[PDB]
Amino acid sequence: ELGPLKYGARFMNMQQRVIPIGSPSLTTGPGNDLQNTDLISSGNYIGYFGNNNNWGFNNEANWNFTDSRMNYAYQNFYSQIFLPWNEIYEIAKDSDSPSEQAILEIANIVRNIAWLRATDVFGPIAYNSAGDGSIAPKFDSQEVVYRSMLADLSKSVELLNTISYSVMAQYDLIYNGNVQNWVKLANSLMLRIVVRVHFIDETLAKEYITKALDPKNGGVIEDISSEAKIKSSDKMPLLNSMLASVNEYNETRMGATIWGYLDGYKDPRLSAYFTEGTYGSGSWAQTGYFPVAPTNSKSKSETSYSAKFASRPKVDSNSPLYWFRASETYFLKAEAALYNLIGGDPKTFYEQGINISFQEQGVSGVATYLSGTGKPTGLTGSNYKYGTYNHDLSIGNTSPKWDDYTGNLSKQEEQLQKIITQKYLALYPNAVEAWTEYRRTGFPYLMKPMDEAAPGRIGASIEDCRVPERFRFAPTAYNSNPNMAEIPTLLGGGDIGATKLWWVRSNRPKQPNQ
Ligand SMILES: CC(=O)N[C@@H]1[C@@H](O)[C@H](O[C@@H]2O[C@H](CO)[C@H](O)[C@H](O)[C@H]2O)[C@@H](CO)O[C@H]1O
Repeated sequence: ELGPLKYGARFMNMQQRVIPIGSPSLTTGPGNDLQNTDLISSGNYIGYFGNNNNWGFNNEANWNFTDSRMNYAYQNFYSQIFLPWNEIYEIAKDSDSPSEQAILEIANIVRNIAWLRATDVFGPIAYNSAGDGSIAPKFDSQEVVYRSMLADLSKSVELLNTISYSVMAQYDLIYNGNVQNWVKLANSLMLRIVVRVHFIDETLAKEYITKALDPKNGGVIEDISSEAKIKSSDKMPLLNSMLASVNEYNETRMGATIWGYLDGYKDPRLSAYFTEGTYGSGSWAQTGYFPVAPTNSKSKSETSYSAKFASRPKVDSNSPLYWFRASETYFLKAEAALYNLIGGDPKTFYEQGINISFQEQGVSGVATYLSGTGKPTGLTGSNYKYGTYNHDLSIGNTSPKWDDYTGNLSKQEEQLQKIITQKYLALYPNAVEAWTEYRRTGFPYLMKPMDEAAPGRIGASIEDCRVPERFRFAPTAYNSNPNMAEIPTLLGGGDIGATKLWWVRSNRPKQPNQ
């Protein structure tokens, strides 16, 4: 009835758009999309990954937000998911049927997890004008977007909580129709958004963080069984979109930044996240954990001494892509507790966050890890084999032990550092959320880019800049929408990658170079 003839397909398409993924019959299509949003862009900047190519310095990988690549990013983050969502809206906007009303609120929840990434990447977006038929939509400021999204999520939760029967289980690749689980995802996204805005607007943060956690409202994601992930299933086969860039193009490798933490912390998640690469061959062949540096400057190489044989993220056609896991919830509460948004020892949520992350990665030895005081490992000159590059990731960097401080920051500031750092490790491979959190808090410290002309390409200086502040809108886009002329005003700066977004906290910490 309703699923096969109206929403079913549009809904599955929406789910696949949040983080680029698709059917196997779509070959490398989605991988090219995941590459633009996560692998060679965001994942590259924060150092989750390393590119075995520089593309002639012609795309987002080396911070060259060209007109074509930015139009593509806009599609991947915003417009692609809008089309099917909008159709779902035009078909159910006017229905007394509480069932179709349940379908539209879930579609909205999905569309928001997506547009959250969009706003955190571009800043102002067309949130409120969404679906008003207008030829040229109106953009809202990142602040309005945030406020509206909060109110809308809150509105989805109210209606969805009154629904007690499985909704479109046949097309729900996320929770299989379980409406209670969608309520949790929504509140969990609320908790995310609220923590995001606390430094800027402490009161807005508190208004929603309460609704998000009030038990009467469904609660948040607290068990691995409630996590939101999408993967291949009988309901809809999928080909993990990371494979194209990892195995076919041989361009995505383990990043120098995350390797640095995993290594120096003696993190058992190292083995779970990446494979062991090779260097050379035969006798003098070394087999270890070799990462590729961020914003690589060297061209693609396929020799036995190249990055083609550096460590790769472990992944196969069945691997899933995560939207929101229990571990994040705990780290969010830790930051929340740390700023009096909720009660409880920031430390208890912190450690528990790590414990859950290990359970999700199937590893163990938490107590030993939490006792560690080792510092992240750096990439000095004669250790980086894929060109010349070095960066000391340990300088002024904290360790896993909650009570172990450096003295370089106030205790409150280091505890946040610890939280965001461990959250960074638990978030993997959610490249866009980690990158957003870096730009917001300044943590965890990252390995500087290798391509020194990178900062310059977006209007910034290498001295401080370790990553772009946002993507810019393709200039030609202004020609079709006379409203975009307002973008810079809504941004508070020019439409370039150097401009900071609304939620960047003041005095964002910076690693000491020494
Ligand atoms: C976008 C980017 O810079 N990366 C390219 C990949 O796109 C490319 O794969 C090709 O992509 C085109 C469409 O842009 C088409 O789908 C081709 O069939 C596909 O092979 C890849 C191939 O080696 O290299 C990347 O660096």
